[PDB]
Amino acid sequence: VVANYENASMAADYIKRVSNVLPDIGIICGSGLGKLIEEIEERKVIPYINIPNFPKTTVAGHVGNLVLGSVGGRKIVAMQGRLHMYEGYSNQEIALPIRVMKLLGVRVLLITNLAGGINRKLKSGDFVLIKGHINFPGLGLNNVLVGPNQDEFGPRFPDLSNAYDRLLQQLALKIAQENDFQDLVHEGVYAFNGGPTYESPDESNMLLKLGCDVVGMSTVPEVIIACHCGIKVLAVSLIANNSILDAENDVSINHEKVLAVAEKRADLLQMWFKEIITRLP
Amino acid sequence: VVANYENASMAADYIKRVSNVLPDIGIICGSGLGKLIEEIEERKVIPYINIPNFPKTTVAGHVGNLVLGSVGGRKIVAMQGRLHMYEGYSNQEIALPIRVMKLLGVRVLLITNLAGGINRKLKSGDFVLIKGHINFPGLGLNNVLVGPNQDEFGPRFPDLSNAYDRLLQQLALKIAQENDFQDLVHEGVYAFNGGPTYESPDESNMLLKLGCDVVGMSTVPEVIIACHCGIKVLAVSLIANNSILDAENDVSINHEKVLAVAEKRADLLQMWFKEIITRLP
Amino acid sequence: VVANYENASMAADYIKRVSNVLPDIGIICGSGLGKLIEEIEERKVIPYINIPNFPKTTVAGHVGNLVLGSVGGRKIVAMQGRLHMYEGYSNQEIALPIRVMKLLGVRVLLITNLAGGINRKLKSGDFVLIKGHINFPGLGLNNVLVGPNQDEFGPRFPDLSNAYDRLLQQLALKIAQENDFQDLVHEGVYAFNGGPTYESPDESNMLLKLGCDVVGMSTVPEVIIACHCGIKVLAVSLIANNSILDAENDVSINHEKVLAVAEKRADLLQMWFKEIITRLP
Repeated sequence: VVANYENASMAADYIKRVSNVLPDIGIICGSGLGKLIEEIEERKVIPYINIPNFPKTTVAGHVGNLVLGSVGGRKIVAMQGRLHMYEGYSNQEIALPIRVMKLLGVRVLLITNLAGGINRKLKSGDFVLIKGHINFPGLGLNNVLVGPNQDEFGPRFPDLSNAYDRLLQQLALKIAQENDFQDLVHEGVYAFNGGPTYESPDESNMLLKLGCDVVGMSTVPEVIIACHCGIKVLAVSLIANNSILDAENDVSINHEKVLAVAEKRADLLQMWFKEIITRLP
Repeated sequence: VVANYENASMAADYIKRVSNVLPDIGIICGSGLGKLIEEIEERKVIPYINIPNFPKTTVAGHVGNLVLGSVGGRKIVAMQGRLHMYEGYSNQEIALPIRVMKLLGVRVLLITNLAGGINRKLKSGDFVLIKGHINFPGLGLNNVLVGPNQDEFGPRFPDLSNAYDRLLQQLALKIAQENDFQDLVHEGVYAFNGGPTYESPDESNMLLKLGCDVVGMSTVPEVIIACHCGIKVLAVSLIANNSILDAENDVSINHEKVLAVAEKRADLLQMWFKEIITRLP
Repeated sequence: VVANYENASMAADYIKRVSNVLPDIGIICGSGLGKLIEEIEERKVIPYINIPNFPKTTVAGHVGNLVLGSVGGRKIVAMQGRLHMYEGYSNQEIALPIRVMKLLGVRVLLITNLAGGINRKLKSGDFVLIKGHINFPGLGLNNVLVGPNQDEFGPRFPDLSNAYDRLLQQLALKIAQENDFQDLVHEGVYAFNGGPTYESPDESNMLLKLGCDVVGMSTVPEVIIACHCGIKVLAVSLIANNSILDAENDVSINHEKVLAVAEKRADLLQMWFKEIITRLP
């Protein structure tokens, strides 16, 4: 199924008929970072399998729902169960849910992920406000926009220089300062490793040379689809480890360690994103 | 349809039957840089849709013709409407028209494109004679030659060290000197960004570190197919902007700005390529 | 055909029924480096075309057999005819034979390849014990593990920090010292160029900047599948040329030159790998 105007329209029509919510904010949350979704008020849960044209997710399994409702007095739509390109989903499957958000009225998209630290200032449990990216898939002919352009959504050749909104980064930092956790908050450049293997020790060393601050396996595809259709983005990485220190000390990384860092920071991140939503212009 | 010997032969047979021209030079022109094609003498226009085994181009639309005739006393074939990999065309679709040129008798291929400047010496409106490349798709398993080798055209493992003919570069520069525009002409290394998003500010900074002079979304696939089958190549980039300066000043780039630079340099480039064709050994 | 537990099991069942050998060591040999396979004792040759679910290899042609038997008193299985990703084989086709090795009982995989030298210490005819890698396909969304995870074989997110076993590297070097050829043996980082074009001169210069010691078109996919399912790996490159020196002197490389270096070192490499097999813990 192509992520075109007609197919996105049919999905949006279904959602409007069952939910009654017209959202202007969308959220996509990293693994272990989804508690805010469970606290959406007056919520409507819409399984992906019930939505016309949504991608089939039964091979990977686990949860896959759109959740609409209110947070901090604002109307939101959340993806509960994220689609990642290392799972084998196509460009069209990743793009369709973001283009549905656009047709529903979304103007701002808030994203979190788990990532490895490259910059030597970064420690496990730190946050990074993403200010730019290095898209290895895109340089290598696997950009999320390879294919015919869908002209109703945006231009053939997008400019990404303002993909990460500067005022949203400033608001996130201001809230951290108000609650005395600004010592955990950095800014940086995100390298997209297609995955699903963690970056090797020698890949980490290369990324240091190339000016990358953090590395992960998500986020950039959704940012590009959002920027193409005019949705503003804030993206925040939670640092699971420093891959450069681990390489120098011969220390390993695993998904269990990543999820334990997520559990340690989950409540703080939930409160931070609730306040960002409340305060958005 | 595979870009094999039998399929290329059937296309070549059709073209010979309708055009009567046996070309020894081929041309592929960048967007806004195609006026020379309209001035081919005693011309025969052959739509792609009429040629056996040529790729289907109706989803993208717009023009798609082969044009044969004479320029400066030499017999040429031009592609009018270029196939780009960011549109979703396969390796086989890109390769077939170049292999048809080979079977028609083409010995030299002349190429122009629009590109972004990385080297700090480069300004909008400058030209770059390409002397080498960094092929991010090829390093990343998206080389145009991935697939079975077509042995009638060339070897399993080509060497690209002489892909950009040195004497053709020297002739192009000599003509610029004769007409007092050599101050616009540089040489450099071309980075292939698969596209269709412009290189991000942080990607531009990375390319500076890695020794790239210019960046664009075309040219390298055709160069590789030509080199594989023994066709000599001259490739020239027209610089639309300096991406490093734009990153330092927070200035944007768009396709409209690119096309306006093309219009400013179109007549000079047309005259330059007509004289190169006339003077080729 | 997916490289899943049921499909690998059916292939393993066939092999057990015809061969009677339960191997604990697997070998994959580079082009021109396969003489050791012909000297396996009490050998059973099983063509790929006869094994349920093995990939079809008739388009490329040439040899394709599994060979089981004894070397130096140990039970081994060899791939005779290697599957390379530049030929167009999918992730699933590359992975299935390694996962069959796992189900047959393989605990150690020994690999050789031909490569180009980047580090200035490396000369034609030298050997490099691989200690890490830079996987350009994997960074660019063409990792061999892209797709659903096969949970019976390994985790969704593997760590590659110990993919190249340190004690196997030490044993290989010790044997070289015992036979007075340690002056030919180096260690280094392997860059995976998807291929099939040799790295361009400007690509070689980039790899020097990024800390790569050698470059080739194989090995990394098999290493990743082996590491995912818990098989230890030793990987050795034979250096065909120094690509940096060749770029500085404008000297070409071709497959004929590569095969002549292979012939010069074939007997030494055969004897070295026979002794490694004999001495493995």
